Amino acid sequence: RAGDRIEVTGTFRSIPIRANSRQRVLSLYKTYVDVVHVKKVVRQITDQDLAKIREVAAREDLYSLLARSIAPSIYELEDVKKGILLQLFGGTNKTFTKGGRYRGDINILLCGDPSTSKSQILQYVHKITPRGVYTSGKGSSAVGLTAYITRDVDTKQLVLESGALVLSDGGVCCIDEFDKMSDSTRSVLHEVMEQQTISIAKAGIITTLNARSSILASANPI
Amino acid sequence: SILAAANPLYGRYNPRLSPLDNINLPAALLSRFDILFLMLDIPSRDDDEKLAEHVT
DNA sequence: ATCGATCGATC
DNA sequence: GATCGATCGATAAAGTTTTTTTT
Repeated sequence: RAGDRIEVTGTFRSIPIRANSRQRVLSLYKTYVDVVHVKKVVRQITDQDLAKIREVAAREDLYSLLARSIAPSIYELEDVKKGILLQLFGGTNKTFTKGGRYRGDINILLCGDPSTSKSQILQYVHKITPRGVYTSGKGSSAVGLTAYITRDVDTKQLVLESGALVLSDGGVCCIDEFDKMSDSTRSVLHEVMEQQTISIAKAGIITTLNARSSILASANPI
Repeated sequence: SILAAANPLYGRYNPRLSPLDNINLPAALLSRFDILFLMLDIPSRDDDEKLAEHVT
């Protein structure tokens, strides 16, 4: 895929080019490489790990054992460590056939004293989940999240890329700056709080696509 | 590393007035920075004529 | 201005 | 009837500061 650190084991070649598009005339060449091998730099579930965790599951202090494991450097603060692993242990989709469609996902938040590893804990949660998100300082916006029209440099046509809240289909939405966020946005997260979806009203097309999501909020004082 | 020189607002920064009247972001100052300096001006009889000799 | 295609003439 | 030569016709170009509503 595009956008990774890479190493190639390539041979070398060179091709001619036609100057005029409709003649056989040709003279400053263009080179290109031909790769033979490239290198960057459901899990296969075994049974020794299930046997290993059942020793840990035999230990009654697994709550306390997971209390001490989440902090390699953080001060103790037992109360915040409760819900974080609990939100990471994010329930399941206890869905009925008719009626309901409730999901067991909940939403914790925190605010208070500035820079108490408010970000590094969120960075630490980004470590423990492989497929997740990461919010930015106006990297996404109201119209910059989803619902795109953008005139791309390859074909100058339409492309509908999903927002980060839909992109966490199998993760935890880590999001910040919830006192400096603009009030043009901070209006569609109520829908993903409630109908678990994003309604798109764009010139392209309509779509009630869902978003299997799970959120936490890291606010700031004023 | 970053070295920043935020220019103040209109006129002299009034020292009797409160700070963060010309600085923009308080969140950078509270923990995301470490130390500050300042370049206040006071009319002085002895130093400024040397400062006049410093430039003349 | 150059290249390609079509038509005409010659073998 | 086929091949070669000559003549005629067709083929190549490029953009990104002012002005409107709107948030």
